[PDB]
Amino acid sequence: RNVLIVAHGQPGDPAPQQRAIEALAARVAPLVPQACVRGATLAMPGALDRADDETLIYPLFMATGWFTRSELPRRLALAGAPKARILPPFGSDPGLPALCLALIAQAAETQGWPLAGTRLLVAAHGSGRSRAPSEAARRIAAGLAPYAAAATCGFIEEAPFIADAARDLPERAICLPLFATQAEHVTDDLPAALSQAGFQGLVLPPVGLAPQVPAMIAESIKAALS
Ligand code: NA
Repeated sequence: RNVLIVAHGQPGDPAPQQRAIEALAARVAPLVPQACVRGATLAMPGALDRADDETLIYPLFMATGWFTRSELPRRLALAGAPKARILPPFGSDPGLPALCLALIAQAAETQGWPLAGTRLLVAAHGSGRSRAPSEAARRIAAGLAPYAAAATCGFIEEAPFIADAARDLPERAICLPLFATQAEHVTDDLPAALSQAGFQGLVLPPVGLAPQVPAMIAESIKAALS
Protein backbone atom coordinates (compact mmCIF):
# COMPACT_ATOMS: atom_id res chain seq x y z
CA ARG A 1 0.00 0.00 0.00
CA ASN A 2 2.66 2.62 0.97
CA VAL A 3 5.04 3.47 -1.96
CA LEU A 4 7.96 5.94 -1.95
CA ILE A 5 9.68 6.92 -5.28
CA VAL A 6 13.23 7.87 -4.20
CA ALA A 7 15.75 9.97 -6.13
CA HIS A 8 19.49 10.35 -5.39
CA GLY A 9 20.17 13.82 -4.02
CA GLN A 10 22.27 16.38 -5.95
CA PRO A 11 24.10 19.58 -4.78
CA GLY A 12 22.11 22.82 -4.36
CA ASP A 13 18.73 23.74 -2.84
CA PRO A 14 16.83 20.46 -2.10
CA ALA A 15 13.37 22.15 -2.45
CA PRO A 16 13.16 22.11 -6.33
CA GLN A 17 14.59 18.53 -6.29
CA GLN A 18 11.81 17.47 -3.85
CA ARG A 19 9.08 19.25 -5.94
CA ALA A 20 10.27 17.36 -9.12
CA ILE A 21 10.04 13.90 -7.44
CA GLU A 22 6.62 14.83 -5.88
CA ALA A 23 5.42 15.86 -9.42
CA LEU A 24 6.59 12.44 -10.78
CA ALA A 25 4.92 10.48 -7.91
CA ALA A 26 1.68 12.50 -8.58
CA ARG A 27 1.69 11.24 -12.23
CA VAL A 28 2.34 7.63 -11.01
CA ALA A 29 -0.47 7.89 -8.33
CA PRO A 30 -3.68 7.69 -10.58
CA LEU A 31 -2.14 4.58 -12.28
CA VAL A 32 -1.75 2.56 -8.98
CA PRO A 33 -5.14 3.04 -7.11
CA GLN A 34 -4.35 0.17 -4.66
CA ALA A 35 -1.37 2.18 -3.25
CA CYS A 36 -0.50 5.57 -1.64
CA VAL A 37 2.38 6.88 -3.84
CA ARG A 38 4.66 9.73 -2.69
CA GLY A 39 8.04 11.10 -3.89
CA ALA A 40 11.31 11.95 -2.08
CA THR A 41 14.83 13.16 -2.83
CA LEU A 42 17.71 12.00 -0.63
CA ALA A 43 18.96 15.68 -0.77
CA MET A 44 16.06 16.51 1.63
CA PRO A 45 16.72 15.82 5.36
CA GLY A 46 14.02 13.45 6.70
CA ALA A 47 13.30 12.15 3.11
CA LEU A 48 12.64 8.59 4.40
CA ASP A 49 10.90 9.25 7.73
CA ARG A 50 7.43 8.81 6.06
CA ALA A 51 8.44 5.16 5.26
CA ASP A 52 7.74 2.15 7.53
CA ASP A 53 8.29 -1.67 7.48
CA GLU A 54 5.35 -2.15 5.02
CA THR A 55 6.51 0.57 2.53
CA LEU A 56 7.80 -0.33 -0.98
CA ILE A 57 10.73 1.78 -2.30
CA TYR A 58 11.04 2.45 -6.07
CA PRO A 59 14.62 3.80 -6.47
CA LEU A 60 15.30 6.12 -9.46
CA PHE A 61 18.84 4.61 -9.69
CA MET A 62 20.60 3.42 -12.91
CA ALA A 63 21.85 0.07 -11.46
CA THR A 64 21.98 -2.18 -8.36
CA GLY A 65 25.11 -1.94 -6.12
CA TRP A 66 26.44 -0.80 -2.69
CA PHE A 67 23.70 1.89 -2.48
CA THR A 68 20.68 -0.44 -3.13
CA ARG A 69 22.22 -3.37 -1.14
CA SER A 70 23.77 -1.57 1.89
CA GLU A 71 23.39 2.28 2.02
CA LEU A 72 19.64 2.71 1.23
CA PRO A 73 18.76 -0.18 3.70
CA ARG A 74 20.93 1.58 6.39
CA ARG A 75 19.28 5.02 5.71
CA LEU A 76 15.84 3.23 5.97
CA ALA A 77 16.61 1.02 9.07
CA LEU A 78 17.68 4.12 11.07
CA ALA A 79 14.55 6.09 9.90
CA GLY A 80 12.38 3.32 11.52
CA ALA A 81 11.93 1.15 8.35
CA PRO A 82 14.44 -1.84 8.37
CA LYS A 83 11.96 -4.25 6.69
CA ALA A 84 11.01 -1.73 3.91
CA ARG A 85 11.19 -3.57 0.55
CA ILE A 86 13.43 -2.04 -2.17
CA LEU A 87 12.15 -2.70 -5.71
CA PRO A 88 14.42 -3.11 -8.82
CA PRO A 89 15.75 0.35 -9.84
CA PHE A 90 14.63 2.57 -12.79
CA GLY A 91 17.74 1.48 -14.81
CA SER A 92 16.75 -2.24 -14.61
CA ASP A 93 13.04 -1.58 -15.33
CA PRO A 94 11.73 -4.11 -17.95
CA GLY A 95 10.07 -1.24 -19.90
CA LEU A 96 13.20 0.96 -20.22
CA PRO A 97 14.63 -0.53 -23.52
CA ALA A 98 11.25 -0.17 -25.31
CA LEU A 99 10.92 3.42 -23.97
CA CYS A 100 14.42 4.34 -25.35
CA LEU A 101 13.47 2.82 -28.72
CA ALA A 102 10.13 4.71 -28.95
CA LEU A 103 11.82 8.06 -28.05
CA ILE A 104 14.62 7.56 -30.63
CA ALA A 105 12.16 6.36 -33.36
CA GLN A 106 9.87 9.41 -32.66
CA ALA A 107 12.94 11.74 -32.84
CA ALA A 108 14.22 10.26 -36.16
CA GLU A 109 10.69 10.66 -37.67
CA THR A 110 10.47 14.39 -36.67
CA GLN A 111 13.90 14.99 -38.33
CA GLY A 112 12.81 13.16 -41.53
CA TRP A 113 15.71 10.66 -41.04
CA PRO A 114 15.24 6.88 -41.60
CA LEU A 115 16.10 5.11 -38.31
CA ALA A 116 18.22 2.49 -40.19
CA GLY A 117 20.45 5.33 -41.55
CA THR A 118 20.83 7.10 -38.11
CA ARG A 119 23.78 6.67 -35.69
CA LEU A 120 22.84 6.32 -31.98
CA LEU A 121 24.69 7.52 -28.87
CA VAL A 122 23.55 6.50 -25.37
CA ALA A 123 25.07 9.05 -22.93
CA ALA A 124 25.18 8.03 -19.26
CA HIS A 125 26.88 8.88 -15.95
CA GLY A 126 28.58 5.47 -15.66
CA SER A 127 30.56 4.77 -12.44
CA GLY A 128 34.15 4.73 -11.17
CA ARG A 129 33.27 2.27 -8.31
CA SER A 130 31.07 -0.30 -10.19
CA ARG A 131 30.84 -2.01 -13.61
CA ALA A 132 26.99 -2.36 -13.33
CA PRO A 133 25.97 1.13 -14.78
CA SER A 134 28.14 0.84 -17.94
CA GLU A 135 27.08 -2.81 -18.53
CA ALA A 136 23.42 -1.62 -18.25
CA ALA A 137 24.00 1.27 -20.75
CA ARG A 138 25.74 -1.13 -23.20
CA ARG A 139 22.76 -3.52 -22.89
CA ILE A 140 20.50 -0.54 -23.89
CA ALA A 141 22.74 0.42 -26.90
CA ALA A 142 23.00 -3.27 -28.03
CA GLY A 143 19.14 -3.51 -27.91
CA LEU A 144 18.73 -0.33 -30.03
CA ALA A 145 21.52 -1.17 -32.58
CA PRO A 146 19.39 -3.70 -34.67
CA TYR A 147 16.95 -0.85 -35.51
CA ALA A 148 19.57 1.75 -36.49
CA ALA A 149 22.90 2.26 -38.37
CA ALA A 150 24.85 1.60 -35.10
CA ALA A 151 24.63 2.32 -31.34
CA THR A 152 27.44 3.14 -28.90
CA CYS A 153 27.81 4.54 -25.36
CA GLY A 154 29.64 7.53 -23.87
CA PHE A 155 30.13 8.10 -20.15
CA ILE A 156 30.96 10.92 -17.72
CA GLU A 157 32.80 8.81 -15.05
CA GLU A 158 34.55 6.19 -17.19
CA ALA A 159 35.96 5.36 -20.60
CA PRO A 160 34.70 5.62 -23.31
CA PHE A 161 34.40 9.33 -22.25
CA ILE A 162 31.44 11.16 -23.85
CA ALA A 163 33.85 13.86 -25.32
CA ASP A 164 35.57 10.97 -27.23
CA ALA A 165 32.49 8.77 -27.99
CA ALA A 166 30.54 11.66 -29.59
CA ARG A 167 33.51 12.76 -31.78
CA ASP A 168 33.60 12.05 -35.59
CA LEU A 169 29.90 11.02 -35.81
CA PRO A 170 27.73 12.09 -38.81
CA GLU A 171 25.04 14.83 -38.86
CA ARG A 172 22.33 12.08 -38.79
CA ALA A 173 22.94 11.06 -35.20
CA ILE A 174 20.78 11.07 -32.06
CA CYS A 175 22.05 11.25 -28.48
CA LEU A 176 19.72 9.96 -25.71
CA PRO A 177 20.80 10.90 -22.11
CA LEU A 178 20.24 7.82 -19.97
CA PHE A 179 19.42 9.76 -16.74
CA ALA A 180 16.51 9.13 -14.32
CA THR A 181 16.20 12.79 -13.12
CA GLN A 182 16.77 16.28 -14.52
CA ALA A 183 18.93 17.21 -11.43
CA GLU A 184 21.40 14.34 -12.13
CA HIS A 185 21.38 15.13 -15.88
CA VAL A 186 22.12 18.92 -15.43
CA THR A 187 25.02 18.17 -12.96
CA ASP A 188 26.91 16.20 -15.67
CA ASP A 189 26.76 19.13 -18.17
CA LEU A 190 26.31 16.99 -21.34
CA PRO A 191 26.04 20.17 -23.53
CA ALA A 192 29.69 21.10 -22.68
CA ALA A 193 30.95 17.50 -23.34
CA LEU A 194 29.04 17.25 -26.64
CA SER A 195 30.29 20.74 -27.65
CA GLN A 196 33.95 19.65 -27.01
CA ALA A 197 33.26 16.52 -29.14
CA GLY A 198 31.89 18.66 -32.02
CA PHE A 199 28.63 16.63 -31.90
CA GLN A 200 26.38 17.70 -34.83
CA GLY A 201 23.35 15.49 -34.16
CA LEU A 202 20.15 15.80 -32.13
CA VAL A 203 20.36 15.71 -28.33
CA LEU A 204 17.17 14.50 -26.65
CA PRO A 205 15.81 15.37 -23.16
CA PRO A 206 16.90 12.79 -20.43
CA VAL A 207 14.86 9.52 -20.54
CA GLY A 208 13.49 10.08 -16.93
CA LEU A 209 11.34 13.01 -18.25
CA ALA A 210 9.55 10.93 -20.95
CA PRO A 211 5.69 10.87 -20.92
CA GLN A 212 5.62 7.05 -20.56
CA VAL A 213 7.82 6.96 -17.39
CA PRO A 214 4.87 7.23 -14.87
CA ALA A 215 3.10 4.20 -16.54
CA MET A 216 6.41 2.25 -16.52
CA ILE A 217 6.92 2.90 -12.75
CA ALA A 218 3.22 2.09 -12.04
CA GLU A 219 3.59 -1.35 -13.78
CA SER A 220 6.70 -2.13 -11.70
CA ILE A 221 4.85 -1.18 -8.44
CA LYS A 222 1.67 -3.21 -9.42
CA ALA A 223 3.91 -6.28 -10.18
CA ALA A 224 5.47 -6.09 -6.66
CA LEU A 225 2.07 -5.91 -4.84
CA SER A 226 -0.01 -8.96 -3.77
NA1 NA B 1 8.08 3.83 -34.82
